[PDB]
Amino acid sequence: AYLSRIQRGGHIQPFGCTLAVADDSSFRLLAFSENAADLLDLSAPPPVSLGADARLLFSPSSAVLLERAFAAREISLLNPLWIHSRVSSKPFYAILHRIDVGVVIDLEPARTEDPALSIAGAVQSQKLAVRAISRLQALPGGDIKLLCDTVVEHVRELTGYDRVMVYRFHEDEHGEVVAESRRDNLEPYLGLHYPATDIPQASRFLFRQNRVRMIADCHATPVRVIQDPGMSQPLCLVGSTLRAPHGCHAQYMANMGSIASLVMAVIISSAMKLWGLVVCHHTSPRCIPFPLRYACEFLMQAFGLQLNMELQLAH
Ligand SMILES: *[C@H](C)[C@H]1/C(=C/c2[nH]c(/C=C3N=C(/C=C4\NC(=O)C(C=C)=C4C)C(C)=C\3CCC(=O)O)c(CCC(=O)O)c2C)NC(=O)[C@@H]1C
Repeated sequence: AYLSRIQRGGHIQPFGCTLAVADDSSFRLLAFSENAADLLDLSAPPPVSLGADARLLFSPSSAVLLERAFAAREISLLNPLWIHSRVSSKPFYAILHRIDVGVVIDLEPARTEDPALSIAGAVQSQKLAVRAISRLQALPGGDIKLLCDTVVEHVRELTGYDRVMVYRFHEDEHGEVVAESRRDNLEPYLGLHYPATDIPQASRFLFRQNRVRMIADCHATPVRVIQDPGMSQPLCLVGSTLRAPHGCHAQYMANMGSIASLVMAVIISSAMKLWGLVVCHHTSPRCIPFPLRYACEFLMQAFGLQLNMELQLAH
């Protein structure tokens, strides 16, 4: 059951919306989350319709960015786009990736400043991460616990999550919280052990390709994807920033009091291995912007390399 449900579960989180777009320069809509028109401020077919031109959802200037982005040799290099809904001029980060049927566009509301205040957030993010990487590189060697303690302190500073932990997989695949930074009125999870089966093999496997996963609100009602009747299976959402969590895990989050989460792979060699996760929790809803998630992502690559070095060294 799990892998196909996670890969093609037909649902996204309601803080954003998702389009699937033809990859042939027509920009025809192949699919859209049912909330797309509402989130785009779009109350003779409606602009959010199967086969309609996705470019006509956005300002004319936005459309020109989508064309370059789709035409580029490597789509991820322009992520995220800064674009505007046609009618309302509502701004979004657009994150684009390719799948079997076309291009998936994840649309995350940006919180409206001027573009220079917008640039300052993104700038400070990328530099906050290089700073955290160099603070890790400044650490004396042969001390993994100190490396882990430092990562959680920086990640908490960056993200503002109530709780940030390093979760290490033991050989038998059960996990242990081996480092923790949290606001001091929260019960610590540091030193707690959790069964292997809390994180199915499918979830652990997917973290190799999908290194960063954010859930805004475990209680939010997952949003259905409307798709072309010609598509023979549910849209591949495995790479979506907005993919809705499996119902079991949504309930696990609510039982744990983690209303919001940010979870990130710790990758090493062995032959690349998932050694652990950096797990972030919030006791209320939270969805930090993409550029800050991108920052953590390259911090976690950096963390992974230093960690692997310190390992393959006892080895
Ligand atoms: C449901 C019957 C079973 C189940 C399924 C399940 N679990 C996940 C994913 C995760 N589980 C996590 C567990 C923890 N989070 C913590 O903070 C701690 C401990 C302090 C644990 C042990 C984590 C992390 C994940 C990753 C989630 C993420 O944010 O990506 C999934 C996959 C959900 C998805 O949609 O990707 C599933 C199906 N969990 C259970 O407890 C029961 C047995």
